[PDB]
Amino acid sequence: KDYRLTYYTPDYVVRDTDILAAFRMTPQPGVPPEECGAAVAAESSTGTWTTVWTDGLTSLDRYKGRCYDIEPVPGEDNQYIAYVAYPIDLFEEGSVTNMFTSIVGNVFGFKALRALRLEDLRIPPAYVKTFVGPPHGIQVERDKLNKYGRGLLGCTIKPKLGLSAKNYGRAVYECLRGGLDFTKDDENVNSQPFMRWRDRFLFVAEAIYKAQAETGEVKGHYLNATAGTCEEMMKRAVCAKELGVPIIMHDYLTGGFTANTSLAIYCRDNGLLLHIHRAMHAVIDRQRNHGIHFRVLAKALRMSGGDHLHSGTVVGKLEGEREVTLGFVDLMRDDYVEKDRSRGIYFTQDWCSMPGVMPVASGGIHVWHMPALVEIFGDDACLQFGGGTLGHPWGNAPGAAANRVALEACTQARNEGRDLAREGGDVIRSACKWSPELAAACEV
Amino acid sequence: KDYRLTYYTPDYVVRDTDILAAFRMTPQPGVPPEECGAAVAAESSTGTWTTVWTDGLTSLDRYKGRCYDIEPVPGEDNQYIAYVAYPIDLFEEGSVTNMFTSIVGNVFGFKALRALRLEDLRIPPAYVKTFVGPPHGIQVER
Amino acid sequence: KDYRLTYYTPDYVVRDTDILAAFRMTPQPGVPPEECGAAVAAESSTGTWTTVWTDGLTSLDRYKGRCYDIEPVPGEDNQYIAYVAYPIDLFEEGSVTNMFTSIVGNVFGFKALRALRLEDLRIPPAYVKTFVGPPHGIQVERDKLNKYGRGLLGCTIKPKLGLSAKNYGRAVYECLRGGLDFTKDDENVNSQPFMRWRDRFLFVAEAIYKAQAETGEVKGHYLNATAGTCEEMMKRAVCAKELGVPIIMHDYLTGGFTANTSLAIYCRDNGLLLHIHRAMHAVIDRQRNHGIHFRVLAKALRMSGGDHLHSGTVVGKLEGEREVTLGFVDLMRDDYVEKDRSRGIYFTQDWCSMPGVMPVASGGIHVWHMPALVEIFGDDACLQFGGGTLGHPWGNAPGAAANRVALEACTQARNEGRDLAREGGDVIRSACKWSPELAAACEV
Amino acid sequence: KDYRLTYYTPDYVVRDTDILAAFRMTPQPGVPPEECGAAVAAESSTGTWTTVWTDGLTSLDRYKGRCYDIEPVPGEDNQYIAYVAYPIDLFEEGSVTNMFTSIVGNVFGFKALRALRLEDLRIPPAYVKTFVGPPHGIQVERDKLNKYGRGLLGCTIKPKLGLSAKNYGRAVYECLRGGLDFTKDDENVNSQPFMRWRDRFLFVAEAIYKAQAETGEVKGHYLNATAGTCEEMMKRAVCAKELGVPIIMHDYLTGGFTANTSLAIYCRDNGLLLHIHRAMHAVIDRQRNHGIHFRVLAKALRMSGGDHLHSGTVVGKLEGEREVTLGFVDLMRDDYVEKDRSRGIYFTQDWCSMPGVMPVASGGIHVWHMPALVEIFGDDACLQFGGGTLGHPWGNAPGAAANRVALEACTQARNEGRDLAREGGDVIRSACKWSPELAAACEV
Amino acid sequence: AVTPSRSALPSNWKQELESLRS
Amino acid sequence: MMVWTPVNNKMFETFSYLPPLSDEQIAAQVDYIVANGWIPCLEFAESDKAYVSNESAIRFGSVSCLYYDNRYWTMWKLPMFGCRDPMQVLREIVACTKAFPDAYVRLVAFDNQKQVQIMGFLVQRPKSARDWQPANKR
Amino acid sequence: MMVWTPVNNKMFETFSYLPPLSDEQIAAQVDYIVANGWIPCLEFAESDKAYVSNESAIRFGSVSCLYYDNRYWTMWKLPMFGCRDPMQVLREIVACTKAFPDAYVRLVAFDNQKQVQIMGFLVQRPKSARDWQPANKR
Repeated sequence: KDYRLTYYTPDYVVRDTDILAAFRMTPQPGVPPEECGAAVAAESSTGTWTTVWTDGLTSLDRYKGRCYDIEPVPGEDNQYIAYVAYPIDLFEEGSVTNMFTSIVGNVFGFKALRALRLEDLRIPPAYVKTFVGPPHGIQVERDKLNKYGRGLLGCTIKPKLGLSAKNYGRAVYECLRGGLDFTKDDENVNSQPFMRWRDRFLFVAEAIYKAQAETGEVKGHYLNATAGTCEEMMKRAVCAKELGVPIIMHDYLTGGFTANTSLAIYCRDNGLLLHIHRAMHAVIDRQRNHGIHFRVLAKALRMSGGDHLHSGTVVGKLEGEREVTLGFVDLMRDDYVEKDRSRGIYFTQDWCSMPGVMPVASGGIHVWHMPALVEIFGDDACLQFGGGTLGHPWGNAPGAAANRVALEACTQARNEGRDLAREGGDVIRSACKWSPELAAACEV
Repeated sequence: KDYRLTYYTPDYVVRDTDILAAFRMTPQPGVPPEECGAAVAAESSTGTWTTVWTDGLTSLDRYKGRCYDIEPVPGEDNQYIAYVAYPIDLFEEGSVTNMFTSIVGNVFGFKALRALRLEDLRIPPAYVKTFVGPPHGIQVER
Repeated sequence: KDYRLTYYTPDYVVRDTDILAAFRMTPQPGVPPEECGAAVAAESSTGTWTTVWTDGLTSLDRYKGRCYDIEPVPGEDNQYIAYVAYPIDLFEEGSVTNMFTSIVGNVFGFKALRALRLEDLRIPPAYVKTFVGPPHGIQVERDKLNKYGRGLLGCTIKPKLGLSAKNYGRAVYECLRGGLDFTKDDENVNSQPFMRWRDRFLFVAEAIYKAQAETGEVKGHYLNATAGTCEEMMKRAVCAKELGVPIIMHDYLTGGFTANTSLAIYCRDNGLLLHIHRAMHAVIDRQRNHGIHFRVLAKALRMSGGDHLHSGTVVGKLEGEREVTLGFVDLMRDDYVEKDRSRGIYFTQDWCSMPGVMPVASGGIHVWHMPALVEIFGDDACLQFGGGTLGHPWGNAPGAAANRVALEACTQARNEGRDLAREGGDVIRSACKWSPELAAACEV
Repeated sequence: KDYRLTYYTPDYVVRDTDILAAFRMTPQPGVPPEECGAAVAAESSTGTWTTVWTDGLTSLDRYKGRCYDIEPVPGEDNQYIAYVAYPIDLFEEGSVTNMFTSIVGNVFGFKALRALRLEDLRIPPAYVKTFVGPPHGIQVERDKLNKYGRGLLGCTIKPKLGLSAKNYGRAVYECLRGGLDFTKDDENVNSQPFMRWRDRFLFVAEAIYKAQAETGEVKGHYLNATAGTCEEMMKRAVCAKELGVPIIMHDYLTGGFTANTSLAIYCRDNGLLLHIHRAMHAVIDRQRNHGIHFRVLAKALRMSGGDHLHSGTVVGKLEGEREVTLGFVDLMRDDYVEKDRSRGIYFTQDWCSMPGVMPVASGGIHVWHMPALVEIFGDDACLQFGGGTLGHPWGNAPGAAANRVALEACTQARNEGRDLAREGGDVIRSACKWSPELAAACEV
Repeated sequence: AVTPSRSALPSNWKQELESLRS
Repeated sequence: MMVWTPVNNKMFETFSYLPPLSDEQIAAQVDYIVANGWIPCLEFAESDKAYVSNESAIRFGSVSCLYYDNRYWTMWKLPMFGCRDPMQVLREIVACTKAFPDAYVRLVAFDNQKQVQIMGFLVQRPKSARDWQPANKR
Repeated sequence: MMVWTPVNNKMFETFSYLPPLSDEQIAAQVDYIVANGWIPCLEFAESDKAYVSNESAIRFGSVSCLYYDNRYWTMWKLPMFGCRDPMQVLREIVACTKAFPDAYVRLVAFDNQKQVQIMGFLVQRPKSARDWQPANKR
């Protein structure tokens, strides 16, 4: 337990099958960095002592994570990146639950540390292939939805008239009919006295099929399957299956990885798409000195399984916070991601043909952010509009139609070689001339 | 969304069936405590903006958590305890998952806050009785 | 056991989680009221003796109901209202069966009482939330049926030509096609040699869909699921599910609360509406001095679960008996009911968002009661016509059409601000001028 | 509907397959008895009117109950016995629920009646044979329990130290070890926060097997299976099966006939004995002028199925109330019961080899009632002691032993030809000489 | 439910409706 | 003795068994909506979308119970929040029927207290619809 | 305040909410296809096969989830391997519409690196189609 010469092994060669971790580490004053990195490597069975006590195990001889590198953090005075290798034999095949238990189960309480943040993980090809992963992934999703060459468009339903299931479905119909690909259960809407789940499912299925008959395009609504129990959760997933509807939704951090993986496997087995909402992520991922950075939680989700993932907004963020967001968006979507520190990517990640996950971006209040979103995300993203469609003065359907026109004109202009950073206002104003719905949204 | 007068209601009487929350709250400098307590009560659908944008909902008229009390933390200079009441109708009976989604789902990212800690919850008897709870408990176990 | 000082505790403060009971109590002559109230609170294990014998129990120290108030009944000389508080720990969560066993299981035989009637119960929010309750409730039902701003109209099928399943279905078709929302299995029609249930279900499903194709409105028939056994009952509920028909029916007092709650949960899980018939209620609820008042049995039903409940007629009743009926109609339908003695409501009842139940009223022989029914019940009720539709000289479909015209004209006149107590005859005669079906019903 | 001449058919010849009913009837003043008997036969679809309105049905043509005899009650001035015949085609085979629905579903509310009590039913052999009936019946029960030539003994468990499952089981074990055949869950003990059912079942199974190992006799405890739902009820019955324990319990009037019959069939299929508790019977059966006499409810139970039935006490009752009790005890137990008005038996009942049910009698506070109980009930009964065993000064096991000694000495004395009405005090005092436990119970 | 108090429509309401329909 | 006709005799729920409501009859219903604090809204559908149908059930398993297509109609503009005068609804009725002459038009009302649709009755039938009978439906 | 019409207002995915792309607009999209190394291909459908439908689901048990008929259209000739000049696509568009005047025509593009369809937008609506609105769809 934290001997520093057992666990800090700076000449260790990293194996291909090892799981690597990068911990941003804040030692207690007077505790040297090599002792802290070794302690995180060791996960000592004494977390309040901060010293070796019972030493010599068969859990600590060949099944030991080793701290193979400690680097200073530039501009910081008491922070270090400690790199820990874990042998693949430590981990239960296909269990995100067990990988977090092994890596983050205990060390965040260790008294020798003042603060500890888990920045990144290298998931080796040998571990990646044990996971079922996302039920469909971005490509299959586009083929099943028949939707190519633009972002997908969503909006959250917040009805003006009631939270009843019937009014909920009316609003779903009005948004979808106007041009949106998806609408979205709010993450807390599971099954309440004001709106029981099975009533919600039935009225949403009528709305989806009505807007689909009307538009001739495939339509969905993310039906929240998050439940108190695995059996209630599967009761909801089964209902969606039987309605023949395209997509369901789960809050993977509050339901849990064990339930999320069960659900993702049900969705693979029955062809449902799985939208993933990231409620409580800021409890864990917000503070720079402590917790688990979202890119790790996104990587976990890609392994546990989800076809879409709430990935934040880039509205109101500086260029450096935007570099970070684009880093984890690449980890979500791509097959191979190279080490890139300025994007916060600490490890080369090879997904080994595991399907990518579609990021879901909060678009802003209005449609003038459309050029920036298309330029930053590219086409493989859902843009969610929280009140673009509904702050529109003519109502949900023209608001949906205004978002769709703006997305499509920005897409057209991007393909024509125009610079959306410079000319995006000129693209929108030019589409306002022929679209009365977009012209009324820009009057706002 | 964070009007401060809709959501901060310091003369609200706490109902017996309400779920109460005590948030230790660290506002961004210059943001008054009543605006932050109200924002945590509201769980605004904009977490980057920290301002009202789309206001008037049936998710925000009777299904709203209300900040009914803000107290200073002794010895601290920028920390407050905000007390939030949530109506029991917000919550799925018997679902811990759904109670954390409703209470801690979004507000910890709100930009008007620098830091936010959830200290305590009052779970009312009307919500407690919807749960199966521990399989045996201490007595049965002994 | 009936010490009078242990159990009659008139300075007890009622807790919020307590279940309260109001017993109308008729003591044997010479037995003081405080001793009877205490005996009802105690449920002594000797019902013949009326005296303490074995005293000191852990079933009788903290799990004891306490008589906290005894009041005289005005105009009566030997009758009292005894108020009993029961701690919520006494009761199995979600089990109407167990609440009646705990409250009424033994006390009605106690020899110190000559007569005992249970008038009212206060069901606390902490107990209310343990119940699944009604599968849909009034609101959801109106959304699912697409029917707003008037009462629903039913009729019982009594065929003129046979009780065979095919003739039963012909009559269902003729009534529904003319304008009724629902028709109704008679409460004794379960599955007989003259008409086996599955044949009845199939022919009724053809009738419902025929009248629905013809009218373009949603139609139902209350298909009686009441059976000898839970397995047979669920066989019938499953058949209705598979026919895709909207509504089934149960006789909750003769089937039992255990079966009714099982059925109500099946109906919530499979989106069926549940009509509840109250056969044998008058065995229990009729005599003023003994039994269990219907408002308690209605409150029980709302907890056990039913979307509609037979609630009597108000034809032929005095204003005071009409005050009582409207009291329990509010307990059936509303979220919050205030204490109101003149309406027979002894306790403030907070349903804590448990969905309301639609009362089903017997309309009279004729259509001239329509203004009174609309004024008394308002829109949230089914009006059942026992021979309005079929005593009509032109047959079932014009009879249905005459009832629907009369309901709609009374609804129109009510919304226009007319006084249906005064002007209801003038509303009907004015609709007779343009409706030949209504004009022929009023010739009768 | 109540023509008086269609439905009152004094000339009618009762059929072998008819179900007969005897209603004690209290007409409203000025309403002739023949009109009331006919109205009860008719079960008119207007209960408020008391007059024919819609007349001519195929439900009123061949499936009509007929009133074939109206007889006045001697000593009463406004009460009559109306005899109604119902054709067997009216009834669902094997469904007590449906039998109750057809006979008592509606007529107790009829306005032409002031009061109505259902005294007796003649269940024909053709209807009797459609029922599964009691899982074992008295004879099968005695063979399975290996217990012959005396009453059985049981006690309800009321612990002095707690209502926890473990203390509940300690008291059971203690009661069973001293000599009792059975102990008894209280009728309200289903599954509460103070004692969850499965914990109760496990500790009672340890107690039963401990006392069985100790005594060498077969032992049971009536494990209450009464639940909110059929699924929960069957979860409990299945648990008892898997523990291999002999007997479970149901509260058939509060659970319901639909659940009771389901349970009785489970018990027949898995060899469990079924004890039946009659909680709420006095809501229905107590008032002479209104409700349903217990003998009908006992007959219903024998059809629905139960191996034991709570049958009251005969302590504190006059000879005439005892004659009634012995009447229904014969309907519970015997194969063929003859018409006997002074015992309240209005019809000859042929059970057609349906197994009898064992009555369960409340024994008194003490052991001096033992000679009367043995003389009145004979051997085929369980005598329940409510505090004989536990009001005993030396505790549960010597109290059980004192009850068993007294029962066995009274049985011995009865077989010897002694008159227990005269000599029963002399029998008990003579057994006190050699039994210290019985001598200490007598000291009380 | 409140008592529906009537609202006399504007004098040209019949006329206003007729012009609009055309 | 007359026969209620099964041919071309479709109904559209509340008030469809009355003669078509005149402008004064619509105005009086709107007064009932306004006095109660309710929110009027208009909805419309083409004849093929106007009445209940089962065509989406082809995609289902055994879950069609109380599912029906065409309960939802299409909203005309927005719920008239703060509507106090009935002449706005009457103007909007004319505007909807002018834009959609082949459409049925229904007037609905929402009660924001109970958060639920609380009225719905028809204000316009299209002349070109043969699905319904002009109150000589016998 | 205008109402988005539900009548005859069918959409055909990407770019269908824009005015119909002119020949210069199609040529500029083809330039985007060519520069990326993508393979253009044309597809066409008669109006009754143009938009998503559920009719095959009659044959199914409970597996209709994300199944829909008419996602596949019919290929016009072959994917234009080695297409570098946009005038070939414009010629093929004219040839397809000449052979099939009652057909919708869509231009798709395949990325042989990611081995997947990567674009699809409509280049021609048939005049005889009443299913769609000529951008006065309000």
